[PDB]
Amino acid sequence: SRSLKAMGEEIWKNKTEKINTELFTLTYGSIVAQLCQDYERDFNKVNDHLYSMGYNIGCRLIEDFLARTALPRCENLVKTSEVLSKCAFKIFLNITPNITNWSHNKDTFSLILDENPLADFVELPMDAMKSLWYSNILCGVLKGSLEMVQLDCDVWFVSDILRGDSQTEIKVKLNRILKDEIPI
Amino acid sequence: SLRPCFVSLIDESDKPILIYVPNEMNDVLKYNVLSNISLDYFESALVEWHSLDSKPLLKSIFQLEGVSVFAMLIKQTGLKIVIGFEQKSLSGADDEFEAINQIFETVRKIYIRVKCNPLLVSGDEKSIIKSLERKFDELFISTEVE
Amino acid sequence: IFENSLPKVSQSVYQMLLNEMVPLAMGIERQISLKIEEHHTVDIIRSHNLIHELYKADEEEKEKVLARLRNIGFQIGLKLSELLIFSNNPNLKFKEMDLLLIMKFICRDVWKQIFGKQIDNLKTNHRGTFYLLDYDYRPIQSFSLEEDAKNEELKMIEPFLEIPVGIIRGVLSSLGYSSEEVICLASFIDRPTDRPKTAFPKGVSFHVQVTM
Amino acid sequence: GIYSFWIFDRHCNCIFDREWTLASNSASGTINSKQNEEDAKLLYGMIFSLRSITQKLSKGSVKNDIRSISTGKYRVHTYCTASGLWFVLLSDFKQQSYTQVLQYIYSHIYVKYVSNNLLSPYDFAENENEMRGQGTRKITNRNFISVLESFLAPMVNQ
Amino acid sequence: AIETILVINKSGGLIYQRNFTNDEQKLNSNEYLILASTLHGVFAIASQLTPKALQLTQQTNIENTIPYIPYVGMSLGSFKGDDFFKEPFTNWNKSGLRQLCTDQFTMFIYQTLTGLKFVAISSSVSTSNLAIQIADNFLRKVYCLYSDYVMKDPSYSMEMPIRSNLFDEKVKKMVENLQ
Ligand SMILES: *C(=O)CCCCCCCCCCCCCCC
Repeated sequence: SRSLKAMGEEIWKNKTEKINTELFTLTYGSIVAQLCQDYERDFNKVNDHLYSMGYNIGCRLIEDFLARTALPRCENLVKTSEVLSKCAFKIFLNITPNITNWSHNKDTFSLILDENPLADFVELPMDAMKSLWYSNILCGVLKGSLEMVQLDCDVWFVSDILRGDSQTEIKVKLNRILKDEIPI
Repeated sequence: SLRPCFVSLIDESDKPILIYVPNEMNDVLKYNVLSNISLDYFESALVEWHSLDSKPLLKSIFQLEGVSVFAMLIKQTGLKIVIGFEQKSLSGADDEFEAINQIFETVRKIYIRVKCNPLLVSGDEKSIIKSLERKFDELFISTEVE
Repeated sequence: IFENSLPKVSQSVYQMLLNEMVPLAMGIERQISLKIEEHHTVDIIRSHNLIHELYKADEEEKEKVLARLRNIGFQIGLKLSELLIFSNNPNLKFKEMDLLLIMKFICRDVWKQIFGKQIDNLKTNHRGTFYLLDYDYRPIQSFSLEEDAKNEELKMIEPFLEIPVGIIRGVLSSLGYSSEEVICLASFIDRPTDRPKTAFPKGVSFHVQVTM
Repeated sequence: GIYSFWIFDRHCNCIFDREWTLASNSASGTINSKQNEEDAKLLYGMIFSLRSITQKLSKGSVKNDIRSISTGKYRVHTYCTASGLWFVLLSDFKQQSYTQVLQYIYSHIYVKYVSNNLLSPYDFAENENEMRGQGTRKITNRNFISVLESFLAPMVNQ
Repeated sequence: AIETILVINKSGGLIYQRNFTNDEQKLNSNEYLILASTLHGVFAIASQLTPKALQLTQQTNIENTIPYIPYVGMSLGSFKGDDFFKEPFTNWNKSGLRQLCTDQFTMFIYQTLTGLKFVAISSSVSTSNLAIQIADNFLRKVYCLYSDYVMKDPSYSMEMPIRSNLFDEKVKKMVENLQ
């Protein structure tokens, strides 16, 4: 009924439970630091594992988002982007990414951020400039969650403040809205 | 509160499992001696036992080395429990006795529980003794700070 | 009122991220020894068969996974005093405060922050060691295998309980008592009667035994 | 009162089933009975076939969904979510608006105990041969059954 | 405001779907045929689904009767007087689908004894309990209009589309009085 911005502004202040953002950052940084320090210092096979982590988080977390908000099924990328960029992130991470870089005839979009709480004051060692993204759990969550609402897409970073870009950005390219299953 | 001075639990086969004391160095021997004497006090018709609703019955047995020894037996498990208290620290009130038998019931419950299977890698007797010592620290060496 | 004048993140996402790290530990161990993203595919076990495998794992396997998770928890607890919610606002310093007050801190404020509530009662002997209890223990209040499986539940769960022992065996370190000196083991224990019934079948305990 | 409770998922097979029959709270609660699997398929066929009508003859850009199906004897209340979970319930009359209850059943008794339940799995596909609509592995989450029965016992007034 | 009505002759198969909207005409004719067929399938499949609590004992043949409401229709042909019927009448589809509630509309059913089905789609969500009585009363009214103006007609084969004029221009006034 209400606009999706208000549906999210009126729930973040009313019915949630809250903690410290840089506490959450320290926890995530501890996890990814243990990933880096565990095995062979390799920055390629940590990316896929953080992607997998995010996949499990999102696949288990989508059920909560609908439960608290109760949106309908999303059909087109426009409404999907509006939803996940002005109510979902507002509920979870208290950030409001705005959309940019629509492609031809709306086959994809891109999220852009400058206040990512998954790593705020996390200027990192010089070694990480090639393979480690440090926020791969976010894109894992996006793909895993969106896989559960029947729309199939692949998500991946393009830019990040940490590796020395302007603002961080994620591409969300859709593949096919798979049909619902029939009993037969 | 009542502070037990030594606790001892024995099975049917007269096998000392645990003669734990709270915290002098050489008094552990004296508690061992008194526990064995209390074990001697049991197998006999010198004093009555049970025959009261088929329930266990706490009773004082003897006093030596300046510590009074209370004892208790379980008919349907073979469990033989005995605790000694500092003589000077016991006033002898009815409420005091009502606290002592409650202590006996509690320690019996803890031992019966710890004897159960779960969270035991192999049911090792060393681990069982260690756990029982830990819980007998819990019961009598607690303070409940705010 | 400075406590609430800082940004926040949802306790739901934080709790679930905190939860699925036993799956992280088992997964990283099995990677050490068909979903397409990058034209080479990535496989994964779906975060519950990993639990079931860790339950039916070998002894050395389980010990290694628990050590890894404990290392994670130690990293969580190391930087908790430099965290910018205790350094400035609350009026408890960190000069020395030998024992007692430090455990009051970790027991009262750290648990209120990391988990959703203040602790239940603790116990002390004043010599070296402290006992901590919690009857509900929020981050696992929704785990249950099956109706008449009231034995495998605790076995499957006890890997998760090795994180708060991590923070406890952490924050003592870097504030004055090191890992070799401090030993602490987390274990299960049933709740008292006069508490609501269907929170969890049992409470939980911690056995900090810093040597001094 | 309520006659029975059924949960379905996107893989078109019932997850949880519970019919009370007798008026008592602790009535013949044949929880996850194999006896009523035919009824489960039958009811899912009803709801799926009849959802298409309102899915077709919608207006605007709302893409609506059913709320209730009535008949001579009983009355059906359904909640359908973007996750594909259906929360069908068979009940009687003299309770006119009821969707609040199903939103409650989704809010903090399914996610609180079925999707915050790392021991238990998410929607029970298990790599083909069940996800098409014929196989069956059901939910048996002890907490879910216990708190669900406790919460729904007052609503079986008979 | 009943924005649409339609009918299903005896075994599925639409025969009349004059939709009383201002201007939508989104749904094509062939789609409504499949709609009616699946709706008849829902009636066929709904019978053997009742919960076991009531099947063994009904003890409820007092509520099946429908109360009468005086002037739901207007403000005639074979009938005369102010109104079609006054005596309180009885339900027939004792174990069939009756109502269908959604966010955007509400659909009511009246099943004739022989098998004719009358469907009424209204945008107005009538407290959803008395709405059944209102819908059944109005549906019997249009059913009487049908029995008058569709069957006392030579150029009308049985169970075929209703290509009438008096029927539609009369049910139009019938609905328009009901707002
Ligand atoms: C229409 O139904 C589409 C809904 C949009 C998908 C829901 C996205 C929720 C996940 C947001 C990210 C949460 C934080 C993850 C990192 C810990």
